Amino acid sequence: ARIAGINIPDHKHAVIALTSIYGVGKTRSKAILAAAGIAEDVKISELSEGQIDTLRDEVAKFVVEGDLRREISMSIKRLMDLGCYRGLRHRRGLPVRGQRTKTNARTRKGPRKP
Amino acid sequence: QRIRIRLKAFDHRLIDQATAEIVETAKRTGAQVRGPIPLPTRKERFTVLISPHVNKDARDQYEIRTHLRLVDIVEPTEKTVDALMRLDLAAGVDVQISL
Amino acid sequence: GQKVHPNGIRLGIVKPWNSTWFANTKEFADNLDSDFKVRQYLTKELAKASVSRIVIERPAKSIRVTIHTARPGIVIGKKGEDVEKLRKVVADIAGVPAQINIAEVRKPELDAKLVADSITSQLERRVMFRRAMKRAVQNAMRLGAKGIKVEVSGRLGGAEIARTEWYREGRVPLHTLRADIDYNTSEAHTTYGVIGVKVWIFKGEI
Amino acid sequence: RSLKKGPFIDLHLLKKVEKAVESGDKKPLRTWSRRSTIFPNMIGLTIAVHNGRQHVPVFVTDEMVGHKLGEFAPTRTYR
Amino acid sequence: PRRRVIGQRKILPDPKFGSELLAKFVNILMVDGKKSTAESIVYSALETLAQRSGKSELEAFEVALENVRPTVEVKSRRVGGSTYQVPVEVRPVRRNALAMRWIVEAARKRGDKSMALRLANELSDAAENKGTAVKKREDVHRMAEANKAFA
Amino acid sequence: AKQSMKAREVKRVALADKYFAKRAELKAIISDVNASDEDRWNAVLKLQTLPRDSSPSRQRNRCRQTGRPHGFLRKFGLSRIKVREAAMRGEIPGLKKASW
Amino acid sequence: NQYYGTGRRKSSAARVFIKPGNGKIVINQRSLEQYFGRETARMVVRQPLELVDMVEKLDLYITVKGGGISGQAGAIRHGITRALMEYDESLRSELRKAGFVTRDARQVERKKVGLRKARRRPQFSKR
RNA sequence: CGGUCCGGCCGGGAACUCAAAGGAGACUGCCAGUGAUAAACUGGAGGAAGGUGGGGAUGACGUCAAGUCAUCAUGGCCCUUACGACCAGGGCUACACACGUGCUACAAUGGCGCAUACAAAGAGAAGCGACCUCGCGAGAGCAAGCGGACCUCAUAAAGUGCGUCGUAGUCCGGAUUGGAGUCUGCAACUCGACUCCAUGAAGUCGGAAUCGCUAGUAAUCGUGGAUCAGAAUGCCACGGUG
Ligand SMILES: [Mg+2]
Ligand SMILES: [Mg+2]
Ligand SMILES: [Mg+2]
Ligand SMILES: [Mg+2]
Ligand SMILES: [Mg+2]
Ligand SMILES: [Mg+2]
Ligand SMILES: [Mg+2]
Repeated sequence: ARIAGINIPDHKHAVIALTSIYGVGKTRSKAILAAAGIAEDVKISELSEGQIDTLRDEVAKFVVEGDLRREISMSIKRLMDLGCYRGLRHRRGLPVRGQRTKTNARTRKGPRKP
Repeated sequence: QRIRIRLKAFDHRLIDQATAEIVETAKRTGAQVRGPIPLPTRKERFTVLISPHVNKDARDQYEIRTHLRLVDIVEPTEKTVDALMRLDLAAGVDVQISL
Repeated sequence: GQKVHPNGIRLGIVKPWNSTWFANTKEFADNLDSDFKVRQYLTKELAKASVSRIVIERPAKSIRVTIHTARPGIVIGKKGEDVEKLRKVVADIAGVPAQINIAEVRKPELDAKLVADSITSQLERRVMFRRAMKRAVQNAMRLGAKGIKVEVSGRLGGAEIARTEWYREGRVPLHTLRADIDYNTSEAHTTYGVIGVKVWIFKGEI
Repeated sequence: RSLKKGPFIDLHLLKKVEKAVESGDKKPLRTWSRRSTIFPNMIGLTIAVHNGRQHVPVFVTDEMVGHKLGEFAPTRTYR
Repeated sequence: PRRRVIGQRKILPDPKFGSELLAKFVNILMVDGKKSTAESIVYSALETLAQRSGKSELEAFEVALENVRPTVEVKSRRVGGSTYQVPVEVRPVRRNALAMRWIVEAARKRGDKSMALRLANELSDAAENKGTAVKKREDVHRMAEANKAFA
Repeated sequence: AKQSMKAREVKRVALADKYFAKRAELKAIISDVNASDEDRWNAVLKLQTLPRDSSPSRQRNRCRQTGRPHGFLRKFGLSRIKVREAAMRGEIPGLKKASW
Repeated sequence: NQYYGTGRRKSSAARVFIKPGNGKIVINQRSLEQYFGRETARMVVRQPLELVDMVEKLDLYITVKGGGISGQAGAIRHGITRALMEYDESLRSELRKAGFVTRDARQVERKKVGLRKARRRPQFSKR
């Protein structure tokens, strides 16, 4: 198995195997199998090359993997060069969405040091 | 048709005493009297802080019991309508007339 | 520790409400402020007229104020001279038409609010607090009170360190809900601050 | 962020942007309107946006359109 | 328990075999007040234990329980600043309660696929006396025989 | 509260019934009609020119005697302290200490 | 005439009607099996029909409102016993011994001010 | 019971569930043992309830110059073309850290999908807002009923049935961030709540130490309310299993 973004999906069920791609979650994976006419509870075994390429053509419609990674990074860098509040916070590695910094901001800040 | 009287009061030993007046006045002046029907009491509870500053666990808990009475008078006799209209009821009892 | 209001805890048990009207969530707030505004006017006006209690009921779209007083003659005036001028402005404050009733307070030395206001008016005349308290206790006991307690708090006699002093005679069972305990407050606005007066009068059980 | 039914802009600042187009670019536009959305008719102008004490001058660029004027004026000093 | 001398709450018997001892066991396993899911785990474990040990569902429980049941235990007591462990003979009621409690706790500490499988394999280990639960009775024994002088 | 803070509320009530009760509601319902005017309305702009204090959302519920902006109860129009004081004197009808 | 008995537990209220013949059980126009998905709840209503014999001796038309699974099942158990004493009255001795006549007065305790639950006190901190 | 659109829905029936006013009942009263023949305790009978049956309210004289002059009131002091007053923008939401109280987790007593049984207690006209229609959705348009045991918020969730995952940083866990939106409000940049799509941190059960709880309690599971234009993991209250 090999779909769009170089990655090799495991020999698990169709819906969870497609979530391995960066840019396809639960909703996209369900929509991709519904448009290609493949069952959700079927494994990679029995799924021949004729059924793989029809999913590859279906997943090609949305920006996934490296193509999506640079798209997310470009929007972060856009805010940064802009000089806006949102960009100053991506530059200072602190919570962007307005969250408190007095306490609990450890995901963005990273582990504490004395 | 039928005359529906809905009674509201915060005091129970005042609502059924003013209801006793309506039921007796109507059954004496000759009218078919359904009820007094005791409808559910609406208990509005209030929790207030007892201290002017701080002391969160220290509180006062109050309630306002709104007693409900339903008096249905089937026969709208002129002898009954005029007797009930010129009746002196407790000032703290609200009367709803439904035609 | 802290004691429960003796009047508040006995409401519905042996003590009546000072406001008996009914209102929905709609006009309940507006009626309560109107009640405060009418009580405020009358307490100021009839200050020397020995007012002990004010009862407010609202029959339909009207206001029925019952002034409990130890001096009804000064409240009523010359053949209703003073009742008419009070009713005219109570009707203005409330919005709805006014009716004023005058209830006579027979033995005022047995009325907590009138004992409290008497001690307060005395403290403002520069009377000795112990004398004012002892007289209040003696007068109530000789007139049939089953018990009496009088408290005076803060800067007693003009003292720098404030004290809480009390005189008790007879039975004052504050834990019996069945017990007729008439409790009221008053504040003496002295040249050296505020002196609080708390009076408890036991009149018997049931 | 807001309902698609009309972006927000202060009338006093909107008239100041109109007066700056016809009469030509002047000195920084002194405005306290931090809540106003940047329109395309602002690109090129210098808007002096308040921060609470001073008026931070911001050179309006094409990428700044849609964002609020208060995003380019830091309110809290942290060093 | 300073002045008040209380007894013990008599719980309703097992809905399957009418055993009061099994009702104590289902309650010990029970978590978050989920009795429905607690007896479901106990019955599935007993169904897989009796089948894989030669029937007698009540007797197969008793064989596993006889091995974990302790005879003596230590009681912490501070006489003169020092903490002495006094060995005390455990009552027949608590003898069973400790035996059941250690079975549930040892099955919880297992790495199997389900609690019904964890419980069954813990009862199988206890019947042949070679598990975490029988070692808890063993450690309790070594502690009692050590402080045998302060009895 | 301060006399000025109480006065600020009176102004906020007076302006609320003057505009945002009979005039500003007409231009807000108009700024919501999808069927009529989808670009040229100016109603969102003319709502700004109206006084700020005219909005009912700008009004703060305060104790009707003391002016306290905290611990307010709509049922009595008073703060928890002045609710208790009136309650204990039997000045709040039907209200007593509850237990269940 | 129908032999009646009221039964209740917690916030549940059950009405039990006794008529002789068969071993039928109808709860709120539904079957005993259809209403209760738990066999433990099914056995507690079968309990009064153990000491007092019944296989196909008497029918029962039952209706219950309020509470939950064990609340409703507990309420019916109390109702059957009250409808059984309505039929004989000499059955009291057997019904007392089992403890089915007793109304279980255990209601959920009110949440108290300053407490997280009815008794659960918020976590104490010394410093 | 009479009639069926198989809905208490309509005549009716006042039986029952329930509603809410009044009343009865439990007092160691009876029996037995222990105990100075006492007090009392223990056990048993009857009883729906048994030893203050369960829960609440109720907090003595006093203690800590304990808390509150920022609820209010008030002695004294201080400012009074300013410590007063009006306005816009900002701050109270900052962030190397430390502590206290919480929520959500680390999973198969569990996650997910479909199907489905059973509550209690509240709120509501400048309000709760059905049904219908549009949108994946938050919502939106249209528009009944209801100042309410009638109408509405509102589908209780745990549970049960079947199927799936199979001990994996996972179909566990949801932080963080990107893109697009919804609504309230003059106005959501600082700094609202919620939705859709994508992202998928830490965490595989917590050192020394430490807390709550004795029964319908703990534990767990949902539900409502006050404040409130909008803003609950807090608080107050409610029942389910147990
Ligand atoms: Mg993915
Ligand atoms: Mg002032
Ligand atoms: Mg506000
Ligand atoms: Mg009663
Ligand atoms: Mg007592
Ligand atoms: Mg998940
Ligand atoms: Mg205790």
